Amino acid sequence: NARMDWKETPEAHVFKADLPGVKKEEVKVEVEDGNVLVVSGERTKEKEDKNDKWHRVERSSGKFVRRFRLLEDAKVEEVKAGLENGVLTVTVPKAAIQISG
Amino acid sequence: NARMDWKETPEAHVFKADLPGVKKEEVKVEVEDGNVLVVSGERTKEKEDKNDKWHRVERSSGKFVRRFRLLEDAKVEEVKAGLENGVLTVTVPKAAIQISG
Amino acid sequence: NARMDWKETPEAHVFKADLPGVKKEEVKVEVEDGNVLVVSGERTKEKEDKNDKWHRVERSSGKFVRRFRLLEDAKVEEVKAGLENGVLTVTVPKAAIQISG
Amino acid sequence: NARMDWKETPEAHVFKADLPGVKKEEVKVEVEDGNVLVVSGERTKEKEDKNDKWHRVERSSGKFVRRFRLLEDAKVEEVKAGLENGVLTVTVPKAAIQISG
Amino acid sequence: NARMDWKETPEAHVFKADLPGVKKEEVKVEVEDGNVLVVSGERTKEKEDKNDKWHRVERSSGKFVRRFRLLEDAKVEEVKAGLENGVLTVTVPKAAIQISG
Amino acid sequence: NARMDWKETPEAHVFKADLPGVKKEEVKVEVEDGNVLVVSGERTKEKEDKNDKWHRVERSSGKFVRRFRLLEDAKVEEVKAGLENGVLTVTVPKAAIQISG
Amino acid sequence: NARMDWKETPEAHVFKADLPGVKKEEVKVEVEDGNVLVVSGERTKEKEDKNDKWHRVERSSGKFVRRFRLLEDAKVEEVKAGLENGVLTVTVPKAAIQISG
Amino acid sequence: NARMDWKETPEAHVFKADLPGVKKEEVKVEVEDGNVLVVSGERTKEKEDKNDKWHRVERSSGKFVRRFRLLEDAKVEEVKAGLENGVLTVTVPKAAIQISG
Amino acid sequence: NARMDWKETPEAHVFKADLPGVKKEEVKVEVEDGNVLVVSGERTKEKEDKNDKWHRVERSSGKFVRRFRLLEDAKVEEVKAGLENGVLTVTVPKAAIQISG
Amino acid sequence: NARMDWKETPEAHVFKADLPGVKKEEVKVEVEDGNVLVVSGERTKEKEDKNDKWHRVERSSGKFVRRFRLLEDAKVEEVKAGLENGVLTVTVPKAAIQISG
Amino acid sequence: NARMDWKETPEAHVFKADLPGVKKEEVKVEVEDGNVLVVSGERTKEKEDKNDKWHRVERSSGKFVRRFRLLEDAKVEEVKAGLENGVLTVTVPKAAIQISG
Amino acid sequence: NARMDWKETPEAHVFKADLPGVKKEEVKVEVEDGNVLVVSGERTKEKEDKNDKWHRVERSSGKFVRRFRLLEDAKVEEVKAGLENGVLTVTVPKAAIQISG
Repeated sequence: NARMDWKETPEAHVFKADLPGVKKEEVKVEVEDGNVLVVSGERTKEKEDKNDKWHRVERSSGKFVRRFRLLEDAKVEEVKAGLENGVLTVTVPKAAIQISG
Repeated sequence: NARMDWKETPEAHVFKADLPGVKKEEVKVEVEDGNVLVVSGERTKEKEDKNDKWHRVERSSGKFVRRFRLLEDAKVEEVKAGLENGVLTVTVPKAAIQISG
Repeated sequence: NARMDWKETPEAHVFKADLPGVKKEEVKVEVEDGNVLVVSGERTKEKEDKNDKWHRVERSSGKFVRRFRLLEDAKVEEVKAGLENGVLTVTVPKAAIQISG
Repeated sequence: NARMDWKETPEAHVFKADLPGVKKEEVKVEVEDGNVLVVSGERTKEKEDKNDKWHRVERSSGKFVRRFRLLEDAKVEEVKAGLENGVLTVTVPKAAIQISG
Repeated sequence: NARMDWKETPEAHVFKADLPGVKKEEVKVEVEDGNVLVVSGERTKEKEDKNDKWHRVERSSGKFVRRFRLLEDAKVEEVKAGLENGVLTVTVPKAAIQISG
Repeated sequence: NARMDWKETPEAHVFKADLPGVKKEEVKVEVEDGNVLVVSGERTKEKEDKNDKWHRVERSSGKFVRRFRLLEDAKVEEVKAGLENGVLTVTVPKAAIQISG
Repeated sequence: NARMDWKETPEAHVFKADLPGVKKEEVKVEVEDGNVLVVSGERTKEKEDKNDKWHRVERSSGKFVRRFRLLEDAKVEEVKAGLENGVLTVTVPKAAIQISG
Repeated sequence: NARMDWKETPEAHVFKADLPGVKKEEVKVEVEDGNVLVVSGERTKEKEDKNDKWHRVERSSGKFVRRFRLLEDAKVEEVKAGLENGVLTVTVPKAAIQISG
Repeated sequence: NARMDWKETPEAHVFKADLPGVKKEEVKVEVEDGNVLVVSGERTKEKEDKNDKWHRVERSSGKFVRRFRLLEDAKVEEVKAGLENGVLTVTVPKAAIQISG
Repeated sequence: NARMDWKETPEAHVFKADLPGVKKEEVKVEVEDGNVLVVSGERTKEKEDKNDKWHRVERSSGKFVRRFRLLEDAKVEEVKAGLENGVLTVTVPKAAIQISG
Repeated sequence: NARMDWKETPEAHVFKADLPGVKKEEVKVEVEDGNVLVVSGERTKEKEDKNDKWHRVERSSGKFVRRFRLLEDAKVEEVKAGLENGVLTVTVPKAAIQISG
Repeated sequence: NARMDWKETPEAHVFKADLPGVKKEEVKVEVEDGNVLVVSGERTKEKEDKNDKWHRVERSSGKFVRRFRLLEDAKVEEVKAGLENGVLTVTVPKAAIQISG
């Protein structure tokens, strides 16, 4: 329910999470024990027409929690998190031989 | 792989598609052969530079194609397509036995 | 799991269902969404008392549900349903070449 | 073709067999070597309209023989066997510690 | 024993069947219930030298029957069928949304 | 995959190959390294135009290669090769104990 | 959760059960229908520091019941059961040819 | 196979091991290479005499070895080891974000 | 190494064992605990030409022991055992319902 | 399945076959096509009477066929075949580098 | 294509790589980010007789890259690498609890 | 497992074998039974001392044996064997149809 990427540019650690149709009130980005990024949530039920006929349902998301061990304790007040076009983004600012023989 | 739901309302058949990270300029919504809904586009890979370092990669990228066969009598000229929060929505407007023994 | 046969006569489509041990008060035969035959009911489990002792149990019990899509032009008001000897029967009334080259 | 249950109430041994659509002339309940209940048979071909179109056929029963070893020699004249609603029923009348160490 | 292709050019439906070493007296192309093409047959035994030694035998064809549901009732007198170079050929003559959001 | 049989007559070793839809201009019959029969060619794919529509495709196309090792003493200069009705034929001309106890 | 051994010395039947970290108030040794030894129980939750961090947990025991059919009705008042070093012990006191042809 | 848990308290890392039927004289607790906890010993097989008869054998016997890597800064001289009720315990003393974007 | 059959004629229990190339000094038929027939042995090494070339070896027999529980204690002095044509033979002399309901 | 060994002596190629329970009148030893040793026969099934009762059946019965290709120069007229103790024997009479670097 | 061993003697880290038939101009030993040994290469095509007949080819090596994380930053000028008898060798010079209870 | 190639030149059959880390004193090249090339030897394991520590082991050691059947007419007395760079080389000196239809 949350395929994620983790990239380390020289300037910061950038995490991406595919969370299509999720609202910020349903996602949570926290930091634990100084160096553990935590991403969790649960896409709400679509308050769509009760009585509709469901021909096919592939999109089936649920609760989930993910954790990553940062290489260095993060300055929590500098961590940025944005949700856009179904993608959550968490940015964490960082501080030849010769053969013969 | 674009996940899609197919629901039916009294007024129309509604299709949903998870397309996180896709801008409306990368998605195409059409009707082929007169009655085949075709949802396609590309989830562009952010190749970037070699200065970067990847610690985890789970998100997919590339081309996606989805086809549904609409009714021979569907408001093909009235199909709407909306894209918000990584979710695409296509609206296709529509034209007790008593046991013996 | 209720086993069902689907045969077609010049006059109607006939459905058969093995429902051993089911009284007609436990079976329901309907037509949903205008053209979907729905056969459902329950094969009640004879729980009994603890004085009893079971040496073998192979027979199933519980709920069963079966759906067939009838023709958009079927005598929906003329569907009959009979139950005898553990078999349910539903009657849905209906509205050479030469080689060479 | 003959899922069966065997229950032992204090009063007798009760066997059940799902034989939907079977006629008594097609089933046989015998007793062998004093303590062996034997159930066998074969559902006859439905002498239904020769020429019918078979859309779907799940109900496919054939010949079969089953045997159970009774705990005590049975009084064959007291054994009752009835067929109803596709279910064959054969009734056979019968005659803390302390831890420490 | 009869790998087949089905192509629909604007002018007609063209079926191909690999029937190597088969003679027209062994193949049959019929039409059933107005819209069902039927191809069947059985390659005859090669009346070759009785007593020959069979080192290796891969070519092992047998009886077979195939059916296709035509999109429209075919005019049986217009259906052409030819056998040549092991290939049977049956020809059947026929008669952008702008994304909001 | 070209299916081939290998039979032996008092006069010669006979090879058969199913090559439906192959013209004699697309098949090659040779003898390599002095004693290796090589049957090869191509089953050309009828690509055609985009106006067409494919409903079924089971027939293969492309290159095929088959090799058999003949006898060090075989009429290599007398090998014949015939092609008819999708079947290729290659003719390679050829140069009781009583139990005791 | 209760690997057990059953040894029959001439003097008695000896059963062993690995029940590490289990307290007698959590294990039960009973005798049913005269000749059926029954061993059951459930290791209690370690009332250890609520809040501890669990790095690795392999020891994961739960509820269980085991039964053995004694060769002879046991004198229940003579059955001894002791728990020591994680091992439950239940003691039940008991009362050539020539070839040629 | 000795099952072990690894928990961490504010004061120390605690290890547990199921060792039913093992006397403290058969268990060894050490620290190798300066920081590797090594728990090993043997669960002696009670071979006995041939007068005996085995009806069931599920309990294992033989040698067991377990290794955990402690911290380069752990009270290696303050490690305690207790054994009671078939369970070994080793005590190794120790030295939200906003979404928007 | 000893495929065996066990037949019970009214007169006796007859066991057969395929022991090709085995000599009586290599087979053993015993009786244990009054009612347990025991067949064991081991085909000796063929004292054939040391230095021979072994192209193919399928016949590969070894040690084996088999036991059967007789229905009645056998009179050991009456048990006959003969070896002939690779077959060991051990002979042990012995002493409808109505449906309706 | 008749198990056979194939050994070679300076004087001849020797074949062995396990044929327990087979009389020399049921075995046939021949040489087909001039150089193919053919060992065949039948291990007759002792059907017997219905008075009998089978408790175990592991021995096979029926036809067996074995073929070995002898040398184009083998004493085909001098092949012997012996049968004893369930084993068939067929005797087919026969017509250091120094590492540089 | 490069099975490797890594041994740590007190004096240094010794890596071995089976690179049969490889020339030093085809192998590369580098050091990255201070503590990462890297071994890569590709055995060249044997400039042997173009036209030769290949009966059997098992030796099939290709491109490859391997990396190991050294325990300590290596002094690159002290790293020795020799190729001999198909084996690459890379040498990297380095700088009881009493049970209570 | 010694990987070997078998190529044929107009002058001889050439065999190659990957034998990294094997000195010519550990390899043996012979011709058994008059026409069987036998390449064998041992890849000695460098057991060493306990002061050492192994972090990775992928290279194999032990005995290896390879056999190829040469021609009944091969220069058995002219076979050469060279060993260089972990590769062993053994040199064994050697003594269009028009399609009708």
